[PDB]
Formats: sequence, structure tokens, C-alpha cells
Amino acid sequence: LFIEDLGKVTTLAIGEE
Amino acid sequence: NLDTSIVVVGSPDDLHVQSVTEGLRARGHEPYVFDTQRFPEEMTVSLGEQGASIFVDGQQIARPAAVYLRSLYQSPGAYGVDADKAMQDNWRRTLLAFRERSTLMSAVLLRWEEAGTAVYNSPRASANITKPFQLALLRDAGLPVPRSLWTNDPEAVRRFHAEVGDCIYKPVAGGARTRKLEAKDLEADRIERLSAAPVCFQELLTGDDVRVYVIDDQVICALRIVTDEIDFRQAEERIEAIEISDEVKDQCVRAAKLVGLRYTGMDIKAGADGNYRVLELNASAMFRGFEGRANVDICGPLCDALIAQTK
Amino acid sequence: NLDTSIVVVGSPDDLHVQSVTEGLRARGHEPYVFDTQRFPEEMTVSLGEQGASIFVDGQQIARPAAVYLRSVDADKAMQDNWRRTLLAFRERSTLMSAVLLRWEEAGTAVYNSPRASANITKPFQLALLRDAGLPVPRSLWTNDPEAVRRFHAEVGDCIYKPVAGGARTRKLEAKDLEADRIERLSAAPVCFQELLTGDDVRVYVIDDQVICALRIVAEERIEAIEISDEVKDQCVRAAKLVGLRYTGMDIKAGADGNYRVLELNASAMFRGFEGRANVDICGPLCDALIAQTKR
Ligand SMILES: Nc1ncnc2c1ncn2[C@@H]1O[C@H](COP(=O)(O)OP(=O)(O)NP(=O)(O)O)[C@@H](O)[C@H]1O
Repeated sequence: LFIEDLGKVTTLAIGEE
Repeated sequence: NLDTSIVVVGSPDDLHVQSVTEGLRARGHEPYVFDTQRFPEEMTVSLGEQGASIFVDGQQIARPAAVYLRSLYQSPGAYGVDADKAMQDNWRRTLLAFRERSTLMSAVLLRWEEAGTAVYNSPRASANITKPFQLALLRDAGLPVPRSLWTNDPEAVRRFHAEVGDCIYKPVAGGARTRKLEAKDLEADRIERLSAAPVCFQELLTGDDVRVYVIDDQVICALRIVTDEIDFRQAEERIEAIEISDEVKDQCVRAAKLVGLRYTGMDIKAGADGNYRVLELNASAMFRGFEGRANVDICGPLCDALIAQTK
Repeated sequence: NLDTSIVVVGSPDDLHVQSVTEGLRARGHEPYVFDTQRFPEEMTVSLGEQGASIFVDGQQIARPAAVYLRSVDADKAMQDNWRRTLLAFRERSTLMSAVLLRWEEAGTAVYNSPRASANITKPFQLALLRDAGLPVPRSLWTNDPEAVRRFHAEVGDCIYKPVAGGARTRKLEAKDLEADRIERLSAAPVCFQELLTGDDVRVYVIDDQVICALRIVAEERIEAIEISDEVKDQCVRAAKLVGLRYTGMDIKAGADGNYRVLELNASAMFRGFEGRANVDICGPLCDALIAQTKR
């Protein structure tokens, strides 16, 4: 992944969707 | 035997589900909490061939007046879903189970909307919410957005960089923080990692983020978020209610309509020229942290909009 | 350099992509083929903020005239980091779906637009059809054993399909209603329907016009038939309700000789029906795709 920290975690960066 | 006039879709452990149910009680209404996460094991759903034939835990719910849609928990990767052990065990049947649940709950929600239920953020809007399409819908409708490039081609990135200047990169759909596009990132070694998945490059806007809340074509407030850069040992976030020109208000309302949202927390950001570009409209925005740090009431207007549907 | 007027989304290894491309070639339009299976690792797509800034492999492809939308090894990736892999697939899917939504908004006639997925959710699809006055079988989606005991008691002998689709239709027999047998659905929802004793019929619709209808009666002996203009009307109405441009419907007749709509398919196959009943399906489809280019 180019955005390596995509899966690093309760994922909160997707809490508004 | 239950006042399913207002329905909150979400787990009762969701701080915003809690906030909305409490708001609704203070207004005199007892919401029905529809927790899809308990579907196969601890809930009963029966759908007839007629749109009105809907039975949850034995009771008929043909048409709520309004629904507050926090989350349907469709994939095991969502916010409120602790599905780690099940996915580590057998991820194929777990994805199957989540798809099985989702088709039924989406059927319920779509039946409700078809019956006239005012769904505060209907799932259909998902189509319009895909970012690379949302930003273009807005742009071609007259709203300013950042100079963007969603891509997997390093050459496109290099030419976009040479056209724009300072750039940031962030996920296409979401799931990680946006970062400044540094020189290290344009070296072949790691810019060739775009073959694994595309990413979104944008012009680095230097102004301040502003979170505008819109409910039923009316701006509730506009909160400026500032990163307190003064003391580096303890950076704090100062959030302040600010006044936005009526031009900005009408633009935000137009955007909410375009995408197809009733309740939306949209992020905008000003450039060097001090003018706002629309960053993104959220389909189930949060509001608690903003209420607290900015001393504003967002849950109140939401509960009132919901209750106004029952009348 | 290329036409990019008629676009076929799918893999060249697909028989249906092959047929459609052959019919468009034999008709004068060599179509652009968007083989999205190549997307991340091989081919390249770039979107700008302007809806027309769509670049596939360096060539700008804003606004095709028409699109035929047809369509991984990761078990290691799903057991090593499933959250990350699911997010990666969502990044890709998001960009591709964005391409299609942009074209549709630009004016492109996408034959089966992904926006139809909403209306296609089966448990909601049949309610859409019935609540708009169309004949549908008496149906019951449930995980409640008492609900299915009552449904059986009211409608009589009935059948059950998998909720989302994939398996064969089976008959609910008295032995299944026992506590042991019926309790299984406490966590295994299926769809129960009144058992229609007529003959299954597949009907194809394209741009508000029925193409053909085949009774699929031992080996498959599907044979072409002709149906009333009332049922033709009902079928095109159903397809306009669900929001499909090219659909392969399943309808079944009751004991009373009247047909009930069973199910519309987002992108039905035809290579196996057009050979077994000797009618032309791909032909009229290519005719519609080309007709859109005029306007
Ligand atoms: N063009 C830009 N220039 C500078 N900062 C940006 C830009 N676009 C987004 N950001 C930053 O990203 C934040 C907005 O989040 P956004 O990127 O829209 O969603 P996300 O972080 O991808 N995930 P989510 O918040 O769940 O949608 C803002 O606070 C900005 O700091």
C-alpha cells in the first residue's frame, strides 16, 4: 500500500460514514 | 404497542445513538432503537411481499415518520463492528453473513423510504457519496473544490504536482489521515506503490478547516477548527463557532441537496486567497466532540427535525 | 485513436463480452473494452476534479455514448490483515464505480447503471413491484419459525429460495415444519413463496420493448414462446420500476394461467438461452448500444 497506515488500528477514521 | 414513530438505527452503545435517544426523550418521544448487529441471533425480522408487511421482533413497523440512520453495520470493517475473531476464523463466511444481513436491513430501510419515511441520510445517497464522483458533482454544479487527482499512475502525480505545487495525499474512499506529499513520496521506490491501489492527491490548502452542519436545508452552525501550534509539548484543538456569509450558507445547503443528505456535517477549507473549497460531505457525521469543544447544540436541532416529521 | 463511444466493462475472457464485441463489430462499431480486472496492477485510470477529466491508460475518455456493464486471489491477504485488504479493495472499487457514475451523470446511457442496485435488493424489489400493482408471488422473508408456520398455513404448499440467490428452489414439505427442521432458520433466513404450478418463463426487455420469452420445460428444452401484450406491458413496467435498461426476468404462471414476476437480474446471461431456443439476444442489445450514439 502507498498509504501504509491504512489498516493500522476500532477504526475511528471511518467513524463518520 | 411501541411508538415506532421515530426510529434510531444503530447500536445502543453508539455515543451518538445515546445522544439522540436522550434528546428525544427530553422532547417527550420514545425512539425505537433498531440494532441490526443482533439480527440473526437476537432479533426477528419478517418481510411480506407487500412494502407495508414488515415485522421486527413480532411487531409490525410499516412506516416510521422519521429515521435517524447512525449505521447499518454492513461490512465487518465498520465503526461499531467488533468482528475480528469471526474474520480471523473464516473470513469468507463472515463476509457472507454480513452481506446476508445487509440485504435485509437495506430492504427494511428502502421500504420505509418508499412508504414516505423521512430517512435522515437514506442509504441510496451512497451512490452520490463516492468521493471521486461527489467532488465532481459539486464542482460541475458551481461549488469550489480542491484541485484533485485520484489515480494510480505516478506520471500523472508528477505532472499534477508540477501544476499545483504543495500537495497532500489521502485515501480515495477514506480510512487514514491526509498527509503532505513529501519529496520522499515522489521517489520511484514508493511512488510505484500506486499499482497496489489508487490514492487522492490534492492541492495543499493552507487555511482553516470549517465544519458546517446542515439539517433540512438550514445551517445549524459553522465551527472553525484550529490546531494550537503555540506549545509543541501539548498541541490542543480549539474549536470556535463562527459566522459564515449567506453565500457560504446557501452553497452548503445546495451541496447537501445535491448529494442527497438531510443531516450532514460537511468539511470545507479556505485557500491562500481565504476562500472556502468544499472538502467533503459526510453521510453519518459525528457531532459530540464539536458540541463539547465549541459550546453549540447540534443534537437538539436534529431531534427537533426528527420530531417535526411526526406531526 | 479509439472509438470510446461504446464501452464494454468486463474481461476479454468473458463469453458475453465476446458476444457483445462480436455483434458490435459485425455492426460497424469496434468498441472500447474497459477491462477493469487490470485496474491497479496493470492499466491506469486518472480522475481530475472536473467530471470530464477521466483518463484511461493516458487516453481521455469523458462521456461515452453507451456502456454495457458486465462485471481475486487474496486468502493470504485476508488472513494476514483483513481490515487492510478490505480497505484496499474499497479504494479500487471506489475509483471504478466513480468512473461509471461520472459517465452516467455526463449523459452516458449505461445499460444497467449501478444506481439500480438499490432498487434491486430482492426483499425490497418484490415489494416495489407489488406495491406498484404488479403480480408477484406471495412471499415471506423471515428468520421467525412461527411466521413461516403461519405463512404455510395461509398460502398452502410453498417453496423456499436462498435469501440472496445461488441455490435451487425446493419445496417446503410437512417434515420441514417440525420443531427440529423448522428451527434451523433461527439463524438461516431464506425466502418462502407460494408454490406456482405453471411453467417458468424467461423474458428479456431492452428499452421498453420485450425481445422474447422462453418456457424452460430430462434435458433443458427451452423453447421460444409468445405471450400476451398485457404481460409484455407488465414486464416493461417492472423494468422501468427497478431502473434497468437490459434485464432478463423470471416469471412463473399460477394455476389460474396468470403470470407472476419472480425476479429481475442486474445483468442476466444469455449465451445459454439463445443457443437452446434459437433466438437472438445479443443482436438487439448491440442495436440499442449503437442507437444511443445517434443521440
Ligand atoms: N486539499 C486539502 N488541503 C489540505 N488539507 C486537506 C485537504 N483535503 C483534506 N484535508 C485534511 O483532511 C481533513 C478532512 O478529512 P477528509 O480528508 O475529507 O476525510 P478523510 O480524512 O479521508 N476520512 P473521513 O474524515 O472519515 O472522511 C481536514 O481536516 C484537512 O486537514
